[PDB]
Amino acid sequence: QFEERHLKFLQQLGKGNFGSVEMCRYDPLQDNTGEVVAVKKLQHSTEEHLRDFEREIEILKSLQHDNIVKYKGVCYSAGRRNLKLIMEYLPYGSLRDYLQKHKERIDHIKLLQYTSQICKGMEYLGTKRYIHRDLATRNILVENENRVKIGDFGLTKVLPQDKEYYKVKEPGESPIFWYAPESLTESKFSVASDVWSFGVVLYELFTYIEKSKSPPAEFMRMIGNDKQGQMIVFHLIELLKNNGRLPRPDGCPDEIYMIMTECWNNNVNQRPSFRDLALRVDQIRDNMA
Ligand SMILES: N#CC[C@H](C1CCCC1)n1cc(-c2nc(Nc3ccc(C4CCNCC4)cc3)nc3[nH]ccc23)cn1
Repeated sequence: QFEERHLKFLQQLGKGNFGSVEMCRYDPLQDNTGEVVAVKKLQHSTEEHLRDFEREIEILKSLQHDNIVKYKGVCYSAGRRNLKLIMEYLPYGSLRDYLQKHKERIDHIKLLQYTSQICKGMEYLGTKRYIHRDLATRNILVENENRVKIGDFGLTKVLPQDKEYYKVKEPGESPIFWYAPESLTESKFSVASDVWSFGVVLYELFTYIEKSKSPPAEFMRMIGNDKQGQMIVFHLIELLKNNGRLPRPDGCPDEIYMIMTECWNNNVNQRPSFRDLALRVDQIRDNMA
């Protein structure tokens, strides 16, 4: 519905592994009346990458929720190459950088607001039987001081109807420090692995993205910085299956840390649901207020 002719490049907004996102201005009248949108593009167009990008586009088109980034349209050439996804432009960027540059104005009540918003978005994803597979603060965008949104779905898969997990291993490497143990060992991805990752997101939020306190830093100072290559993953595996966990972040109440640890249960069936998480987080936020 968008013609590439009229898309005017302004700057680059974010760079991931198979594509990137540009701030551009859709201005068909050529008078700077058009609106500023975000455009996700591909860095290499294989047909594997093209088919997965199309599946992701149709996934995002099927979503509507106040904590999901808004699909706007598609744009292409010549042909059916150069595929580009148009989305609403969120002007405060990723939650990672926003929180790392405003750490002195975001108290625990606002972090709990963000947390409950993420949980509502994730539950909405689950009702459609989608597995996000990449829940992290770098993948959360900020609409304003009171609203955040899940903003990338490049790894999201739909569950088959007879099973509740999804087995997939991608080429290249993976954000293994957000991954549940069953996703490192058997490549199984489900709602419960998304709950593990959300526990990690909670940890991130309450570290305020301190650089020494990142999950990679903490995990590889727990296993030793001498490990390299595949062995890293291996050691991580055993560390997690001996109940080694990320430490409680500085200033984080024990109620929150216990939510985190309950989402890091090794038994994949003893993890909380996103609705139970939203309930507990809302009750804590109400006790603080
Ligand atoms: N999730 C997610 C990650 C995703 C990556 C791209 C490919 C995969 C990972 N990624 C999505 C956006 C993005 N950013 C905005 N706003 C916005 C963004 C950045 C700034 C910076 C602030 C400081 N100064 C320089 C600009 C300001 C405003 N809006 C958006 N809509 C849809 C996406 C999107 C950016 N990276």
